[PDB]
Amino acid sequence: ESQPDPMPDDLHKSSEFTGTMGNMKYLYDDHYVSATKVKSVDKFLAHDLIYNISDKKLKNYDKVKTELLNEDLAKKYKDEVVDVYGSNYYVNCYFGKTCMYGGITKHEGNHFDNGNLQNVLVRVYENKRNTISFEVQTDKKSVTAQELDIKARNFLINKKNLYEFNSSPYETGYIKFIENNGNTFWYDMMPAPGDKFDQSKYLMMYNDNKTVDSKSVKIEVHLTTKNG
Ligand SMILES: [Zn+2]
Repeated sequence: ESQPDPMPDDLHKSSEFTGTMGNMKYLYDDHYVSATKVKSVDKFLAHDLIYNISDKKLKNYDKVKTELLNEDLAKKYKDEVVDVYGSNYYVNCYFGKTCMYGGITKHEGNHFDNGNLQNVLVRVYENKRNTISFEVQTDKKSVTAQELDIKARNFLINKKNLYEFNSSPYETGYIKFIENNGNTFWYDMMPAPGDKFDQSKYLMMYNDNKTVDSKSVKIEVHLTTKNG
């Protein structure tokens, strides 16, 4: 069965977060590792994989380490030709090196024809009303929930100021994936309470490498505002 939906005390509140909200913004605002048709070159811990991947733009890294939930997942992908998409960090990253979690899909067999892109509808609720809906895209048949989440958050940062440097216009926020077998799961879009944001611990949720069928999955973002 599904992860049950958030109960009230399940969700992080931005007002109980007194660190820097730019640290969350930074992770999703035009920020991702993406590499295409790659094979792992190395390992640090038993559950991760290192890839030779350069950032086209700001030439910040040329090796990426992705950590996975378990050793079996690292074994499974070790020698496969894969596509990689995820959110990267430098704070507490050790192995121009950069770190992430999950983000791996096999290359072969995993694309639509004719260079087709698949649109995935994201419906945004604010205080339980459907205010906007937009579409994110992927060329991948089986896509990581991480990658879809990243795309949807990037759009929301720009359109709805989901995150700013100081804090957020929003108190709570979660993203919900509905699979066509009935399976649902969700991620808290807000930082853990306190004065520091731990990026590595935040992104750690993506280490399950959870993938969804792009063509049938639904996405709901549910946000609440500050007062009422
Ligand atoms: Zn591919």
